[PDB]
Amino acid sequence: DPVLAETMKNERVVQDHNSALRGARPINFGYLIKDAELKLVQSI
Amino acid sequence: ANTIKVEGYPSMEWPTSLDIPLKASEELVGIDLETDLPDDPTDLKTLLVEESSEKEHWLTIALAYCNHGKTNEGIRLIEMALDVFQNSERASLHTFLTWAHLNLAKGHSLSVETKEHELTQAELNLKDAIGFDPTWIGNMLATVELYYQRGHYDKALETSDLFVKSIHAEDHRSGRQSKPNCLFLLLRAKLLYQKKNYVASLKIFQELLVINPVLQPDPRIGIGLCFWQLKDPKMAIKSWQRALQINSKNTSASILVLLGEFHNSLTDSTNDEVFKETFSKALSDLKNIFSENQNNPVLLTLLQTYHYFKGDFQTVLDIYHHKILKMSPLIAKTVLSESSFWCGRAHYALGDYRKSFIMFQESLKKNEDNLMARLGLGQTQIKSNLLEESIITFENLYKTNESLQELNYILGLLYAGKTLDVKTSKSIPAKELNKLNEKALQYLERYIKLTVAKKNQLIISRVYLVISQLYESQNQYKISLDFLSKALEEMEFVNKDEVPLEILNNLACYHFINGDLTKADNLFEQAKAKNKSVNITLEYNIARTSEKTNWEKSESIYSQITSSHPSYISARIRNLYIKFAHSKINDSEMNIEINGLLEMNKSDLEMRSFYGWYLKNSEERKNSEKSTSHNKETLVKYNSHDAYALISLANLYVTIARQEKSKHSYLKAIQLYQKVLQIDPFNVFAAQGVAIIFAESKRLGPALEILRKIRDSLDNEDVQLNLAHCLLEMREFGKAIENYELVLKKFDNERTRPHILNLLGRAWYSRGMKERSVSFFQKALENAKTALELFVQQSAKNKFIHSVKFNIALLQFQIAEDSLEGLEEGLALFKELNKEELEQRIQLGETTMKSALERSLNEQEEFEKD
Amino acid sequence: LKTRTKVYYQEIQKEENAKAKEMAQQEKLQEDRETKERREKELLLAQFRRLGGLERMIGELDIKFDFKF
Amino acid sequence: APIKYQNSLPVPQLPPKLLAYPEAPETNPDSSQLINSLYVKTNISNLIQQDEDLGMPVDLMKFPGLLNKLDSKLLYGFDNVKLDKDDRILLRDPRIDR
Repeated sequence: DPVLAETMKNERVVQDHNSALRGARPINFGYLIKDAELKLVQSI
Repeated sequence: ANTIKVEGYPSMEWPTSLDIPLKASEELVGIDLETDLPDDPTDLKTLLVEESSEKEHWLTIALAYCNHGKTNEGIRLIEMALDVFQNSERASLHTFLTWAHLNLAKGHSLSVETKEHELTQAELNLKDAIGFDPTWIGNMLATVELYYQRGHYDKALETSDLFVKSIHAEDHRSGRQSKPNCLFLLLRAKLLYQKKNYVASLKIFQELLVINPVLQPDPRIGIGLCFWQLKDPKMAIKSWQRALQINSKNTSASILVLLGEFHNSLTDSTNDEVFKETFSKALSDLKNIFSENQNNPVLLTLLQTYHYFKGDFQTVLDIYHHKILKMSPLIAKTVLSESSFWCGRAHYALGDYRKSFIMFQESLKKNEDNLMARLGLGQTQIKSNLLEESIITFENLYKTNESLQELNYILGLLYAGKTLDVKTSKSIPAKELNKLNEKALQYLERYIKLTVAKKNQLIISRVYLVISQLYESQNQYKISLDFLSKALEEMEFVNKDEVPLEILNNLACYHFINGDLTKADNLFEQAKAKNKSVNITLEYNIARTSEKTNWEKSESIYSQITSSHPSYISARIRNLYIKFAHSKINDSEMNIEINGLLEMNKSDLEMRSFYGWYLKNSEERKNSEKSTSHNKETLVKYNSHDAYALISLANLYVTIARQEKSKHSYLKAIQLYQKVLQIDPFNVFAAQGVAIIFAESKRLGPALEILRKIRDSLDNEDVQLNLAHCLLEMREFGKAIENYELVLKKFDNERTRPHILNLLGRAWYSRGMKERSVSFFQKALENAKTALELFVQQSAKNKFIHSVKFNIALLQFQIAEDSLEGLEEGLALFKELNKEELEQRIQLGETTMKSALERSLNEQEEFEKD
Repeated sequence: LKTRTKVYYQEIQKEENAKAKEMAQQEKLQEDRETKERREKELLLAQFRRLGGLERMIGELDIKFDFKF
Repeated sequence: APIKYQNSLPVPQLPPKLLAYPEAPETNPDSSQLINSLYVKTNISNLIQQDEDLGMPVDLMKFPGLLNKLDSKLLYGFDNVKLDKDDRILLRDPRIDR
């Protein structure tokens, strides 16, 4: 399907499926790794 | 009228009649210099030799000859007096011959050999005259003028200053006052203009007006030149207009007025109506002035510009190669540079970039400050795949032309196109990539600043598109959308219908990303109105934009995309989903089709995601065997850190973790949560799984905080239900209940209304059990009733029917504390539920409760009586 | 150096400079205003003054030459 | 009801596709229209100087009495000329509209 190949070559992606996850707004969550690792290694 | 004539001003007009005395006193032979001049100077030479005529009569008649356009005839006539007058009487004759040969070497209707011959004859007669009378000002002025005409400008200035010094000294020695010599002042002002000292030359050219407003060479030409070079075109054009008004036969003044007409037509015009006639008058004047000055390089270059703007590129090349190139050594370097610039423009428009490069290079060789020629050279470098070379050219131009709007636009587009290239992202580190993006934004935003400051000029609408692309690459959707909108406005604020298809489509995609799909469908259809590829693309976009309203309008477009182009993966995924979630399918023909689509595009990831969602989310494949196998397969022997499938694996592994290997599985899930949080902190679902693990194992303090934060981005029913779960576990009811009604009004999920009503029974359990409450218990019971109804109606026969029924039984029992009627229904349902001790308690409690409630009711009726 | 030529030139220079500077000052504030600015928005929508318009307009011109080159 | 936390991943949301822009050769950096936009501003200035003589040829054949009667009186101008207003405005300094 060559016309479809032209379609594909003329198409950009606004959000791949990982980008789709985050939602309507962005929350930092950069502290979550630190706090989670600490609290769950205290239980370790 | 080759002489300045103004009412009230002096006049430097020659005696129009000369009468010669006859030898021995019949002293009236009239010779009228306009009319009675023989075309053969020998006829008057005989008269002059006969009557022993004076030397000045010879000179006077020869000057009258030369001032009528017959310089060769007068030259001959004085050359005939050279062998008559002899020995120091011929000094003034040599001065006249010097100046006449100087006049003959003035014009581009000449040759290099002819000009050299006339200049050499001039300086030869000058040597002869200096031999006799070296201090007569005619010879000194001829010296300085010869130096000027041979290009030796600072040497001429040196000798002119020395001559002025000597004259001042001689006059100061003899007590007489030195008046300014207008010719020395003129020469000095021209030499200073050559020195690029425009202010001093302007002052001299202005003082010459006061000393003599009739001076031919009109100083006004020079004051206009200096006004122009000092960035005052108005007064320059005014002075040239004055010079033409004073002598309508001055051709330099007319050509300057013509250039000024072109300039004013291009700048002062406020609309195309005024411009098309001002420029037309300029072109007609150009034609007329050209018809008798066909060797004029300025007029020829003007013709070149016109024919370029007319599309006649061959005539530009012809003017260059057939007129200018032949008289090339005789014309000034700047005019040559501009004509070569126009030849190069013609080459550039014809696609010949080698010749255009050569021509712009020649133009720069003749005038390095030819700004537009350097721009053409940079554009030729762009065309010749010399990108970095063009950027070097433009950035070197930027040091002096920092506020040039077109140059900022060019450099910004260049840097942006370099930034949006994949090769450069592969070749250089990321920080350099972002510095490049920043530099492109720098140039483009400075261009926008410069163009808005001059509120008369229109913005090139593309710069906003490029800024939006630059911000889009960095996932800053907000600024990109704002710049795309700003481009749409200005784009539609000129030519209201020709906006490119892609602007409305991409704006609609952005409006789909954030907010509802009302304007997105509008823009998608406006793009559909105005290429086979665009049809498929925006048809998928419209079908994807309707999945919330007229779901079945989406189904049809999806089918006909698949009914004619059965290889668009997104169309098939979304189609199977939409009609699946709209219930035009059974679980078997899903699998088949989905499996057909699964291992069709087996290897890569998007389809797989949908595959995972099928198994996990709704029908048959909840069994984890396939899930483990395939959601691992997404990561087996690939390096993919991708978030969806590995997060599914992690969280559905912690679902199994729900007992030393339980510790094992919990720490595995925590590990994977951290790992996926590393690559993307904004991954809301990883933080939500961490809130789950925090909330599950009795650390429901920070978990509620994390969930409260998560709801600021995610707004699904799932995470909010999770929120309301942790609040019931942690504390009292309103935080728990307040969120369950908000769950129900989040989505029309008929399965989660079941999911809601049992834990709603729990929520009203906890606080009617805090203390006896007879008004709240009944609405608790109502919610539990709706629970059991929703569980009996559906094809769901889980533990839910049993448990829902009991919770209602306990609600009935506690409400009996139309009271007896609910009590009887409670007895009935608890008998239907008939562990052992509980049902024997039920027997004794029926015996107690039915009678005791009848007692309470009769007591209540008796006290209602009174 | 106190000649009538120098002094005359300098005082005419002074007078014309003063006149022109004062005229430039009073131009934008008072001389031409009251919605004539928005007629200069017509100048904004000019074809010859925007991209590609110079050729187009010049193409529309009826006058042309009889070439000899 | 039991408590059971579910990190329900979203549906593989592939939103509408974007379209790349077509050719705009008039607005590319290699466009001659930029040079024409510049021409509208600085158009004919490299032409005001017509020759090295600056349009002001020195003749000496325009001063009566000079080249014939050896009377160099007209090279020193005239006395008490009262310039017209057009010639007097020309005497002012440049760029005075600032």
